[PDB]
Amino acid sequence: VKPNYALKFTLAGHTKAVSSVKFSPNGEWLASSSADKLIKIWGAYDGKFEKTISGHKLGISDVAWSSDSNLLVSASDDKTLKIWDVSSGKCLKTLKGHSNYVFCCNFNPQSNLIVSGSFDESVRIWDVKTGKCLKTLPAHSDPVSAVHFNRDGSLIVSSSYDGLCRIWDTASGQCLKTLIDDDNPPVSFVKFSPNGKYILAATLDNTLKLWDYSKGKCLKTYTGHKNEKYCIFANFSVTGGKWIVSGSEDNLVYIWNLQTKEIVQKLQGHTDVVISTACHPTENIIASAALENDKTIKLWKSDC
Amino acid sequence: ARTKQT
Repeated sequence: VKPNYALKFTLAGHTKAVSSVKFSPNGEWLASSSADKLIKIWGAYDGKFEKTISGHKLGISDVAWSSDSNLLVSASDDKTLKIWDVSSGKCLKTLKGHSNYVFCCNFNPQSNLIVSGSFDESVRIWDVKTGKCLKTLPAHSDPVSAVHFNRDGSLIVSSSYDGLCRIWDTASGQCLKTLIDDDNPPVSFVKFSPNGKYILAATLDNTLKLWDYSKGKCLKTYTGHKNEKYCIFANFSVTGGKWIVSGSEDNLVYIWNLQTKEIVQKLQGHTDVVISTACHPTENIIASAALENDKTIKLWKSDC
Repeated sequence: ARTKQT
């Protein structure tokens, strides 16, 4: 019916605003990135600080895991991405080519490829083994806010402050579809649904939308939260009830019934904008993270 | 970075 997410752990350690949290595919770890130029790794179930991963010259906006949970990629204002070995903490590769801040990144399912999005308005596809850039997509006419592969990696979805969502064929780099929502507020976040059929997109008019990709139709709208300023991550929660999860500029974590669009729970505790949320792959566990006047991560757990 | 409005 409704979840009952309760605070389990508050994770302190970052010296500046947190930018992104992501659970490892094996569910064992939480990774966090931050304006403090650091990646930190935490136990997903006990909240225990594990290690700090350092090397970027400026703040980090996004981090992402490889399928086997062995690698991380981060996106930095220093114009690079870095591929990291999680167990050692060593930088395996530095991905150079973007001409402005790198803002978002993701591995494909196979994890032989990384996709990046930058303020340079481009989307780049990188070879994980070599670190060389395979393709540069002239994707948008403003900063790229998010990039995400579908469930088999055959497609890429991107979003930009230009007001557009675009779907790209990974193999060729050609554009398959542009989603033009009549009236084009900046699109601050986008990702595929777990089944690859839909796309969840956030726009900077306090609105989340679920689109049918094949048909190009908006099926669901989620409102009631605050989002006009920051690129806040949104999630599909699939482990218990089927929810949509997002942070909010009113310091709250919002949870909606995916189907009914009704707010089912609001998570109170953070003392600044909740910029990032992640949903655990197997357990009813949420991780949330907040900006400059908070700087902490919170782990929450529900019965459904 | 993402942590600052732009």
